[PDB]
Amino acid sequence: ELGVTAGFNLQLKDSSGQGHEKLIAARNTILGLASQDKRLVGVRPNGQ
Amino acid sequence: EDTPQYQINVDQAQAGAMGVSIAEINNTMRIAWGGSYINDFVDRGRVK
Repeated sequence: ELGVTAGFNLQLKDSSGQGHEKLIAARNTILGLASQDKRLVGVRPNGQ
Repeated sequence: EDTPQYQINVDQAQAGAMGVSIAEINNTMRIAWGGSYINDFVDRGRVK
């Protein structure tokens, strides 16, 4: 957590039991928007 | 305050006469009247 972490880190939460599929769909929408943004670079999911 | 209670008396003699196990009587009473917690299940992503 100190030497190789230039970028930001965030946790998207499923606050209501909507299931895994809805959560990953929301993740996909977030990533898709972020890909089309000038000020943000290389945003990816950090899990399998 | 101290209060009246109900006492159940189980006859070993009649229990043997009918071929019923003391342990079986105890288990039946325990579940039927006291109730028991068995195992878990999932409810909207939370174990219950």
